[PDB]
Amino acid sequence: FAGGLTGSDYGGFGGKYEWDPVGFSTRWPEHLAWYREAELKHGRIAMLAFAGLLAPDLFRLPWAEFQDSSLDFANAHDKFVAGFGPMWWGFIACGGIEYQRFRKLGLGMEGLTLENAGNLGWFDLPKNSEERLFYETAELKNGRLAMLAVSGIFTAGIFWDQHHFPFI
Amino acid sequence: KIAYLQDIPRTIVEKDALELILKNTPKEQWENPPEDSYLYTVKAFAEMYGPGKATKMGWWDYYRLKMDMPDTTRLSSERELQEIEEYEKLMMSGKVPFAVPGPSGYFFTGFVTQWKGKEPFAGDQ
Amino acid sequence: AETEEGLIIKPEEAGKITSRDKNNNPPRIVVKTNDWDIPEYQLSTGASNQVSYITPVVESEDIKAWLSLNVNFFSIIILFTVGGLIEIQRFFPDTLYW
Amino acid sequence: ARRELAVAYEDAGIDLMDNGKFAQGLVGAEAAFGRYEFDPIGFSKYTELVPWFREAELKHGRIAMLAWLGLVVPDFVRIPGEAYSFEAVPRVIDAHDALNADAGPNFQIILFISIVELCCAKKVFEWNSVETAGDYNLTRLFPEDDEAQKQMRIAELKNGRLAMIAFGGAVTQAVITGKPFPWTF
Amino acid sequence: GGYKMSKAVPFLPMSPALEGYVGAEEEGFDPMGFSLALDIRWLREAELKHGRICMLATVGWIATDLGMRLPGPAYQVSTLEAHDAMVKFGPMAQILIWLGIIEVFSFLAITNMMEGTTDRQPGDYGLRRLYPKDEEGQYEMQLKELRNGRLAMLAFSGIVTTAVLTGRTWPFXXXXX
Amino acid sequence: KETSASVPFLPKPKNLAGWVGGETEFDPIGFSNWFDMKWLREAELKHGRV
Amino acid sequence: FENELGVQAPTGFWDPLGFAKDGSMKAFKRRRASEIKHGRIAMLATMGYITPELTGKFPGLLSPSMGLKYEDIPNGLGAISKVPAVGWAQILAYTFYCEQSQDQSEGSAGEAGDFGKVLTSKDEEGLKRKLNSELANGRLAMMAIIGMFFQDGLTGSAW
Ligand code: CLA
Ligand code: KC1
Ligand code: KC1
Ligand SMILES: CC1=C(/C=C/C(C)=C/C=C/C(C)=C/C=C/C=C(C)/C=C/C=C(C)/C=C/C2=C(C)CCCC2(C)C)C(C)(C)CCC1
Repeated sequence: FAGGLTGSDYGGFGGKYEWDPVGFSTRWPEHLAWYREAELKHGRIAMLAFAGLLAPDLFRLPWAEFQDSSLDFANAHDKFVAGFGPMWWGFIACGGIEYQRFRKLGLGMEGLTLENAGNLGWFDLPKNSEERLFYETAELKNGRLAMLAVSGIFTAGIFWDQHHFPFI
Repeated sequence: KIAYLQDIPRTIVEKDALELILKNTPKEQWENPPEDSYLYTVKAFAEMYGPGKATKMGWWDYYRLKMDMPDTTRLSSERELQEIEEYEKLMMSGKVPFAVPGPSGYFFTGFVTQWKGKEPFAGDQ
Repeated sequence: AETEEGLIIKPEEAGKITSRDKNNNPPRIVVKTNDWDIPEYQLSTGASNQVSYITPVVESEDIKAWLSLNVNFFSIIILFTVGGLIEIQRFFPDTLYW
Repeated sequence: ARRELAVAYEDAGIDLMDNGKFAQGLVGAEAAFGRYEFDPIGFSKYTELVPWFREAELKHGRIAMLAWLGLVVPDFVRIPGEAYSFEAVPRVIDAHDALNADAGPNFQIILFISIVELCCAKKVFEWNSVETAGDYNLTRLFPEDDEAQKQMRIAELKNGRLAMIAFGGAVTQAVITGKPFPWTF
Repeated sequence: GGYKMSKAVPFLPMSPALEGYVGAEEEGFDPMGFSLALDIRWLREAELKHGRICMLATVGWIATDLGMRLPGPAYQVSTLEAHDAMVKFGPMAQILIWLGIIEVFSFLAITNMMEGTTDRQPGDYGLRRLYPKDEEGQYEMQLKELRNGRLAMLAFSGIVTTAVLTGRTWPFXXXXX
Repeated sequence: KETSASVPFLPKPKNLAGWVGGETEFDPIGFSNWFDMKWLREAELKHGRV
Repeated sequence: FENELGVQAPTGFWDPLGFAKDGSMKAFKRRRASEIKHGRIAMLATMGYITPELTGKFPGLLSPSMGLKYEDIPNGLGAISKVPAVGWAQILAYTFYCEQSQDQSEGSAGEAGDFGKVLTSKDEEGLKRKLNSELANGRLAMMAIIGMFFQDGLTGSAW
């Protein structure tokens, strides 16, 4: 199921889950590299997003334009981008990192396969070979959860007008 | 094997849909599909259109053909065919999957009550 | 009659006959269905400007034959009789002349 | 190699066979550095509809190429008259709402576009093949050599694809801004 | 070298029902393929009848708008109200009766032509006046009739629509739009 | 297939041999083909005289 | 193509960039036909630029329902906003009836539009001299009319 990708296996009371109840993997097997790459990159950003909304509430960056109150998660976007602003500082940074991914897998991402997907090569904590399998599932399980978490955060916080960690 | 079921163009009917048809259709009917059976239309067209035959159709003829073939969703899957082949086996074996009438309908209780009595031809047993 | 020039061919020569037409329409496959209302369904082999009329084929003779059916005859006569009674009632109401 | 519709039409119809190429050997895939066969959702695997899809892609690009040029020119010149003056319809996008319905302008455009489409509709369904898809005989500046014909075909598709995307930004940027031709805030 | 391509719509082949008929094989205009779905004889009959009706109706509208009237005070109405006023006056019913008998004869002509009992051309009623003797002359005269009929159909359509939209006599030159 | 002299766009009415209007055979509806035309002639003559 | 007219005398084959140095008779046919048509249009345009200023302003009213007479409208670039757009539509539509019709041609000659305004077929070198003269006049007119229009943009109008 989905090549040798680690989304299933070590996945709860059952050893393997293999949740693909639309067949987006069997129907499009050439994109399992793309799907993993997207699934992982979604998880990492969502995890930074959720851990994002909380930390500005305590510390603020020394940019001295972000050093202002009332910049909650419903107005920080439309406020910083100016007539340019901090949001472009972040976007340029994300361009620098994303350009690195292009070099490793070629321009058309031809080198992207079902084993190198979502593997930028930053190996500091992991050890051994089975832990990498265990950590890869621990990555996704956290990542998939935060993707739904920040989804609930953004919708509930702006609908019910919470804008803070309880988001209720 | 059967002549018209080989090398049939995907445009006439897809591979998975054709396999689903062949599974749903009883085996004895493959050689000569009856009539008004999707396999009958598949035979009546695959013997006209194919690699060694007419490779093109008018747009309206192809449109009508695409509305005579199954749309891959109106065919029973393997588990449904198993459901039928086993439900009929239960019913003919004298056992009834127990059901209880409800609000204009019945709930299946998931029990096999042996239906025919000791005298199988007796109506009150 | 209506297909005087169609290069109509049988299923057995679906991919064998290629001579198109007096027009450039490719040959048409004739399928002999058993339905009496559609005895023969013609299938095309490619794009074609074939003249297929959607109008029915009626004639004066059998339309008159249908109007000569006892229902139509005895409905026209009774309709005219009822209409004549209604017109007489409109023109000579309350039978004052009696 | 641009067979005339007069003869090209003799090989038209819903083809029931597969060329084996990317999209039945149709232009639009060759990119700059090489080939860029794009279809990731596998729409071109339904080979019976490839001539239809190319017709839709050309038709959309042709409308969008005019439509984008549409949102540019009203912002710099308008038809001589009061109904189209820069004071009655300030920005270009408030024209479907102003000049429409009982007004007359847009309604007449709808009818005459309908007349053209209802007349050139038999070419879209019948007479439409993987060879004469989008070809309405209007070949004036078309080059004669085969490879240059491919470039012009590739040039139209890339321009049509760009205008399709460009028009999408054009209306979206204009509506969120209400500003003249450069729809930046 | 391939299909007999229509002269009017160059990207659509000419319908086979347009061969050897008046008009037809000079322009061959039938992009929607009505001749491919209905008998060409009936379509030609309807086209000629419409052309003649419009050629009479356009000139009638011109004459009525320009001020030509019958010597009766009952006719001192505008062309727009002419239909309703004359329907209430009576002559429209009588005109309908007369056109009904003429159309009964026309229906007999159509029935006996479509069944082949006679050898009638679609729009032919027998009237042969100012008709050229030479066959090419007859063909081009029928061409002229068809062209004038179509022009009058479009012209009457425009005249009626413009007259209703702008209360104004036929030339519509002054107007306001 | 001849046509009637009177209405030239209609087929020539058969059973209307020379009685009076044999030069201008006039029977569009076709009563002569539906009825005994001797009775039709008798009715026409009686109507004309009356 | 070193004999298809246009090479009169002051200069011979004038093809510096070699835009017709390949032999494409189809492209040259399109090029010559568009060249001749532009000469004809510029010839009428330049005549249409000089006269209304000098004399000849048409007597009546261009738009009687708006009072606008031919005298009132300006002569030159700037009249495009005074001649009513309906009038411009009629100018385009009529010229259409004379360019795509009455003068629609194919498989005949360079720009032998058939009708024309009398059907007339000439002969002899006199045809060559006249036809070359027409090309020469059209070339002068094409240069002249863009000169008149471009100048009027940066000089206003009139003297
Ligand atoms: C639309 C205009 C037009 C066209 C299509 C042609 C076409 C032709 N000319 Mg020709 N010509 C023109 C205008 C034109 N000419 C003018 C105005 C002059 C006067 C200077 C001449 C003088 C001339 C001579 C003396 C000869 C030709 C010849 C030819 C033929 C072969 C040469 C060739 O390939 O030219 C192809 C045509 C072009 C490449 C035209 C491109 C012009 C570009 C678009 C603009 C040129 C500069 C322009 C003024 C810039 C405007 C400024 C503005 C944009 C800011 C060819 C059919 C030769 C001939 O007869 O061959 C047998 C020949 O001997 N021409
Ligand atoms: C109501 C919404 C809903 C939630 C919110 C939810 C949540 C989780 N489901 Mg779940 N589920 C359904 C709905 C929901 N599930 C339904 C209708 C079915 C019947 C088809 C079903 C079946 C299974 C199976 C077979 C497995 C499974 C899993 C997990 C899992 C992972 C935890 C962990 O591994 O980190 C989490 C968080 C796996 C498992 O581990 O369960 C503990 C696994 O094997 N589920
Ligand atoms: C026989 C057919 C015919 C008629 C019947 C007709 C009638 C009118 N023409 Mg036209 N016309 C041609 C043919 C006909 N015109 C041709 C072949 C040309 C050569 C290109 C031509 C040119 C122009 C121009 C340049 C203008 C113009 C206009 C008007 C006008 C005014 C309306 C009004 O009084 O309000 C009316 C009634 C002027 C205008 O103002 O139009 C709004 C104007 O600008 N016309
Ligand atoms: C349309 C239609 C419809 C409806 C129908 C109906 C509803 C009908 C009814 C009808 C009717 C309901 C009618 C009625 C009629 C009546 C009448 C018609 C009457 C008559 C009477 C008489 C005839 C009488 C006579 C007499 C006298 C008066 C004296 C002497 C004696 C006598 C008694 C004989 C429907 C929707 C369903 C469907 C579609 C179609």
